[PDB]
Amino acid sequence: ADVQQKLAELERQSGGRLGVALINTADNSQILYRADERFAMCSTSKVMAAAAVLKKSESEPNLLNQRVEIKKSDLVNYNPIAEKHVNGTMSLAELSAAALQYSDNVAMNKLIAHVGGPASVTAFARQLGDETFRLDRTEPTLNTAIPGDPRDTTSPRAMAQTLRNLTLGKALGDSQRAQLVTWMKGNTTGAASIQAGLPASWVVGDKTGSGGYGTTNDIAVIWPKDRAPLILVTYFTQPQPKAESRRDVLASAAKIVTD
Repeated sequence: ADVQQKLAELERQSGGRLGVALINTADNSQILYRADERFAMCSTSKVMAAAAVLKKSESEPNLLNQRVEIKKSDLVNYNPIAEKHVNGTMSLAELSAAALQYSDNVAMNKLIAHVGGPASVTAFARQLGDETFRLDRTEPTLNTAIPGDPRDTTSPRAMAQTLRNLTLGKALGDSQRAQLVTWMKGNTTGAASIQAGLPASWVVGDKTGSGGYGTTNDIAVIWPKDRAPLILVTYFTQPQPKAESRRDVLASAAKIVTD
């Protein structure tokens, strides 16, 4: 399924292409909708960049305190935090939090550069057992989200499995996993997306993304009241280049799959 039918109806009503992966860790069950198709990740890829820096810090303890200069030349399209720090430095921890909690695109680029570019982020994903994830480009061009373009895409299934590994599994050390979960729980950008489709009492750590073709994304680790945690990936993209974002569609998907 009944849930499948409802997701299909939502997708049809919405006029776009919807990809959903829910992992219920209570019974290791999955709800999948277009879960093996590729979707542009947009800013949801920031989780993998931050995770790659956190993994690095397991062998370089002082790494998150390392200072990175922010210059005017670094500014891109959306720099809500970095623009306050031009001509100064931010720590890698501060950059990670900015990327994850405010979707700062300078912060993302600094994380990408630190670990050695998009192919290094991708190689990190491969190390985790994710052979689907691919980060090709830096900010801001990784958000073009052109249909049929595999650059900077992943599938809902792969991203849910990987997100499970990062936040609930052992991909990262204890301290690094906690830090990632803490950052994602402090996200400021997700209240209208998956969270808006869940009960108020549930706890969510998520990363949103949006981009060209009205791409509207959210990936979340969810702690329902008195239940085992869930992983939910909701990817949505639309046919028209200038389509508007549809965060409501992600909230609706979230409600359908958690009902």
